[PDB]
Amino acid sequence: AGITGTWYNQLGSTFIVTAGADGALTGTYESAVGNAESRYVLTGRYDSAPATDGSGTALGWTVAWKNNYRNAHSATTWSGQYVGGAEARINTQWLLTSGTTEANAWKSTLVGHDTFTKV
Amino acid sequence: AGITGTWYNQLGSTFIVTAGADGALTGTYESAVGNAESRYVLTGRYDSAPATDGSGTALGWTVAWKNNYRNAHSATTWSGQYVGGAEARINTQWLLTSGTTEANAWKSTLVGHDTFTKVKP
Amino acid sequence: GITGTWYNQLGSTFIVTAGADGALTGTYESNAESRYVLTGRYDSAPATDGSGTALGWTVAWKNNYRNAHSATTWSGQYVGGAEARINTQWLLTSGTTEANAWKSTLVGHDTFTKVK
Amino acid sequence: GITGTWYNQLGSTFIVTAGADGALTGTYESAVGNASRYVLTGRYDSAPATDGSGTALGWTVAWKNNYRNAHSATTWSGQYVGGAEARINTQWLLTSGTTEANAWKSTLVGHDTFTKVKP
Repeated sequence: AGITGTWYNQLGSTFIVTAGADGALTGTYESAVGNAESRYVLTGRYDSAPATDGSGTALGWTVAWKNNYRNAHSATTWSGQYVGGAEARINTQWLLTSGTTEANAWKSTLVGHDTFTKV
Repeated sequence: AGITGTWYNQLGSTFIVTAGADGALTGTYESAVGNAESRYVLTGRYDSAPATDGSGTALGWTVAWKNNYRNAHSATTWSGQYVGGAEARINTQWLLTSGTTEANAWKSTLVGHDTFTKVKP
Repeated sequence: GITGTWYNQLGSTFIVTAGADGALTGTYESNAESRYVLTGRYDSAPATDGSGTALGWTVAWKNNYRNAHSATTWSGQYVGGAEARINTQWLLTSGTTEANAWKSTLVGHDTFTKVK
Repeated sequence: GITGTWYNQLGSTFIVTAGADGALTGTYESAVGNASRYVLTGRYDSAPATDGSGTALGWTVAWKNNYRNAHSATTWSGQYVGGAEARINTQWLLTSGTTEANAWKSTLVGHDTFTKVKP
């Protein structure tokens, strides 16, 4: 599958993921420094039988920004595709929703994009 | 009362979820739309210690659209918050990315919004 | 069917003229201090098979009184009939430094109706 | 500033004029999709902050001209960042006209970055 291992985004974040035989993604999302206070559980899913026509492999995962040290009362989901090869990539778009009151719900969700590489 | 239970979105999809003590979301999703049949595995995360100021509970989950029956070569993530009340609700926005070639990647991702209630609309 | 006054789910008012050349022009009120210019485009020759009419518009949140240094775009479709609607999703980008650009853009949805 | 000819990462051409009143006007030529030139209109912050922040802006293209009509429209929302290599960084939504039953799949999302040099 080529997904299991450590990936790095464009802004100094790191995630270590295991892609299970059944389609499970499990691992940890952290900062470049990697101190315990920056590490969070991740969990998601991927297509364990992708097409063989040159298409990427669809996948997604979630991090809720609570660990044993802090809690931002928020969660990010990344949705994207893995592309293999010597320059392997995971290309994603993300949604970051914070817990808000109803009056503030209109501004609860940020959107962006992350590109992950193995180096 | 809480996240654990059976939920339905505005189109009649069925979201059966368990919120574990450790922050884990597990369960199954059955889609009323798209290249989908029967139940699919979901996993996700939620804030197990939300704020006490009246804010909702942040969460998210993923379905890869492969099961024993079909494989759409795609995955949806829902990102949102649970809001408790007399009519409990989970308000989400979602991204649905298909596996594509590089030339087609620009059109790989749909976006929308789903609202879930424990009462079927 | 697009020209006129529209109201979203949260008390904003959208006053628009749909011109023959595909232009959308008008004002968005989120009174004078709360009124902002809007411009956009719409499909002036939509299908007649039950499909909606695609459209989009932008408001930059500056007027003669205030400036939030931000802009919202709404992308969606007009649906005519007895309960006509404009169903949209939106992106709100603020001007930021590069270090804060990752959190520059909010996303959401607005539904507009011809009655409050 | 914003006025000029820009190119996205896929080779589309964005010819824009930023007027004194906050107006954006011009033409867009897409290197992608069911698309020659199309009219665009939008708005920008004509008095940005003076603290190093970018200039917020957005614009719309309806994909109808004298030669094709895709029954769809794209909005780009983003900010202009000046400097040695000026750049406009955007996220976009592309909505097609659909029936109600197909409305759930009416909107595509992505991100475009524009420079004054072709990719």
